[PDB]
Amino acid sequence: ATVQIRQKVPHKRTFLFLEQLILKHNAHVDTISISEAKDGLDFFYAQKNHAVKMIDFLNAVVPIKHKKSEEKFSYSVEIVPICKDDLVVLPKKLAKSMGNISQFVLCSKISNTVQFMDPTTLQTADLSPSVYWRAPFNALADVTQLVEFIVLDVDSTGISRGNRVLADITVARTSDLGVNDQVYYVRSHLGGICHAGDSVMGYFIANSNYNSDLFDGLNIDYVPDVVLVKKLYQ
Amino acid sequence: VNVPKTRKTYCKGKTCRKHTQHKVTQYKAGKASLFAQGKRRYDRKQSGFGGQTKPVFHKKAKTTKKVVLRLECVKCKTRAQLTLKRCKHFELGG
Amino acid sequence: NPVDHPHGGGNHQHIGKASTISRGAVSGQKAGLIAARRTGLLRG
Amino acid sequence: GRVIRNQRKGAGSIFTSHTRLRQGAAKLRTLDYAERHGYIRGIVKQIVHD
RNA sequence: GAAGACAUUGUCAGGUGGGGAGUUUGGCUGGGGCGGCACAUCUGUUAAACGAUAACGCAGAUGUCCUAAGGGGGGCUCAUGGAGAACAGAAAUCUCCAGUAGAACAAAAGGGUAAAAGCCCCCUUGAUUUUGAUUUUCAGUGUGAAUACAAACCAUGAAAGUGUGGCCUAUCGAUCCUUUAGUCCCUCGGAAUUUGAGGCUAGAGGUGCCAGAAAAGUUACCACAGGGAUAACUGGCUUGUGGCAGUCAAGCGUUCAUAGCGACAUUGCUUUUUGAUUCUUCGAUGUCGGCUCUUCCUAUCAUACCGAAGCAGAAUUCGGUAA
RNA sequence: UUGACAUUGUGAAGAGACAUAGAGGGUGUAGAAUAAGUGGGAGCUUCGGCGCCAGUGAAAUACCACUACCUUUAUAGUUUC
RNA sequence: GUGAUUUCUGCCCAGUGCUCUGAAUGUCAAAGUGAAGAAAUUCAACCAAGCGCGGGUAAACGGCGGGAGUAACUAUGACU
RNA sequence: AGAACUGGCGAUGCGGGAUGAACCGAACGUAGAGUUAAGGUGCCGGAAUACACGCUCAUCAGACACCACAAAAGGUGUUAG
RNA sequence: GUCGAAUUUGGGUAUAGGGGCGAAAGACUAAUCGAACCAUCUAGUAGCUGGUUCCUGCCGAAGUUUCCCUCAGGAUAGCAGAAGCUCGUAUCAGUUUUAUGAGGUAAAGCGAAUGAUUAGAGGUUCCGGGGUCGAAAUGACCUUGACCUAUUCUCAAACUUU
Ligand SMILES: [Zn+2]
Repeated sequence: ATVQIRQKVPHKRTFLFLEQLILKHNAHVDTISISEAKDGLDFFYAQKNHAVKMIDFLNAVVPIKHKKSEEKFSYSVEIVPICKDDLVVLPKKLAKSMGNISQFVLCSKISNTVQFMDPTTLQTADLSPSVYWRAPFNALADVTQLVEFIVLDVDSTGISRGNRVLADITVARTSDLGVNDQVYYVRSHLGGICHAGDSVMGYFIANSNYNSDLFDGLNIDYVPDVVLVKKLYQ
Repeated sequence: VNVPKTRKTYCKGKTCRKHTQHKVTQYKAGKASLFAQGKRRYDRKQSGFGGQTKPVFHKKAKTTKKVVLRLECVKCKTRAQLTLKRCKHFELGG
Repeated sequence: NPVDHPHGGGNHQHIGKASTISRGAVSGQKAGLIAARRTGLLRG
Repeated sequence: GRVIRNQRKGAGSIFTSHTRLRQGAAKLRTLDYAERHGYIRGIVKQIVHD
């Protein structure tokens, strides 16, 4: 029996988490061998129902789709190409079916259903694996597409979710503050952790040059110039 | 792939005829006007009971497209065209 | 046989498709149940 | 394809009603002054089978 | 009497509409179907010492990847093994010697390469403009890819010099139509202006059945032209498998290779099996079995005469002439 | 089958939408402080109201291309129902 | 559709069809309306049915398979 | 079944292989004399029942390549070595 | 088989071709039915079968390349005939020689590379395993594995100096 998992993403973050969760849930205690693959990993077993157990362990945590090949019980799985700190975007029929979230979204955390979050207003949209792999996309970005910011002041606008504030902040670039004073009017959602001198990493939209098929529907006067993501150390 | 948004390249302009800095962009098709002769013809041939009259293409087998660069010369704002190879990816180095 | 009826034909006596026809269905289709809000025995 | 017997049942020619032995058409008498204002009397001469 | 400027009728528009109409429903193919691509292409071998050269021949590969993994220059030398250094171990880092490539050069395979074509760094956009000549495939048509010059402009370098994409060999696309770049050119044909449209030169969107139709099935109700270029039967070549027999003889055989049998190997015969093949027959050779009837063959079940046995008799087996 | 035009004339009530002006509209635990906001913001500018930090602060207010939110009524019609 | 009588006619509305007195703006032709324009035209809003959402329906087409866990052990045409 | 070089049959008769699309010889106007090819000379059958050294006797001898088949293993049958 | 009934039957009458009628077999519809009969369009088209008429003479093939929804077919080059044209032994030839080049097949070789392979013998280890001696060893000796050396047997369409 051979149960194999796959990623199509320029990097790996959900699997750098999977390695952590396997070591605390302990389902590899019976695997004959664990082989790194072109993008993921394969687990070897000698029985069938324990392979049925490992595929259900795989199903237990992350949204997936799972099928069965043969030669010896080959069970393949493809994984959602969505990571914690991504510029993700929901297609038209998917955002009406799921959540009525605006065209721009963020996936703050990963769970059994992939959750989405819009930078402008505060709402969570949980999504099962079926409809996504019925309508596959690749997100517009990953976690390796970031740059650093430097604030002067913070100003929480007072309303707040359990973990969000929709705070308006005045962000300022590091090397630019010293040539120009480019400070924008951008609303932030995680603005409850930022302080009078610390650094946040953010997705610069106002110069980035992307490629995908979902940009031909929206308008160009509603795009935020900047959209931020979680903190590193401060 | 990656292509910087700028490059130094020959300009056929009446005044330059030299290598002058160019801003590159991707080539996007137009709008397919309704008053093009080969659309005023289609719209008439189709007009009636005959049915469909011209072919429609089904048997697509490609998976990419060639990429095409529109190169504007900064000091005479004239333009030029280049093509490249088939690519499943294309971004600029802005 | 199928020339004679929509239900016709078959190497078993089967209708093949539903008997609940529509209401705008035309002459030659309207063979069976016509605007059936319901079928079947309720409990008897 | 052929036309079904239901599509053939609309021109007639064998599917007409067999009206030979019919006593007649069953119809109330006309609305006239006597039935509107007041009444009129009649009498059954026979009960008969149609 | 009722209904009433609604219905009805007329015309346009959208939906529904195998009830109906017209059509189509690839090719190669050891028959045809499924399968697969030998259908456009690449490397080595088939391929038989120039070149060309076939099969559903072999081992494999492509429909991508690259702003550097292109271009130029300067420094340097690899895989590996040996000797050594605290934690440090077969393996981190550091040092020396050997080291003709056994490394690397995006990707298959083959070639090619050492003050480099590889490893590190510096500057960069010759991956540019104009159009021509040539080589390969080849009709000496295209397409694709490449080669060597010219005229201009550029980069690099001290300079020679090199550079017109990837070290070489594969990595891709006509007419029509649409769209963009350009002279700011031509035309809109009674004369003018402005929109709009059409034209010229170079690109892109694509046909992978890859010199490029717009296309689902069934017929056991069936049809037509024709085909033995082609299957299903006999016959014929072949005889793998099947069937039969032989030669060595390791051993079984209470001892005793061979009375009888006999493995590991090995030589053949047969066309009463099945198969392969496709010559004949598709303007027809009446196609399972049984009944009936005749004849032939011997590889003899019996009967006749004989031999040999682990043949006392009896009964059995082996063999012979013999059908 | 559905819609529009015509056939198709005569009327009444209305309900909202359009085109104009008007202002509420605005508002934290806290401050001269009604504010999603905001720039050409050392100034537009009088008492000095102010003044990005004046002070508090969620806003930066003062001038300004500025919806900075209008729930609204009144218009002379167009009338979509 | 089924095919005397007698005895029975089980669980399934996810799918495909049929249906609906159901919420309604997502889609949505022609006309009409508004805006730019010299105009041909272009752009937008509104927008019927139908589609889509929700519900019903099997004597309507039709379908009615798997895996586990219940202590020594035993995993039940039982239960989870 | 499928390729390479050449020669042929096809499209080609003639003498020979009894006969045979392809082999050997040889390529064709009508005729006569002579000479040969390949093959053959017991008779059918035109031509030596010729000469010479030997081998073989088979109760399924053997006898013109292509060609129309025949092996492994054996024999004191015989011959020579 | 049925024979007093869903019976049999004459005559009259209705239904007419993508239409009728059908106790339904795709059955019947004037010896005609998975769509009648008549005439016309119609000399329907056919890359497919068959046939294609007098003599002699001269020359005389092809079944191969490239493309084609191309594989019983066409176009294309070739083969072949005819008409000849300009010239008159050139400078041509399915040929040899002399000179000078290219090739990587046959053979050969692997005590030469890459791979494949039988054998033992000489060594090496602080270092792969075991065994005796052992408190241990960077201790000793047996021993099998490895590699190292010098030989040895046999091979390569996709190995090669030659
Ligand atoms: Zn210029």
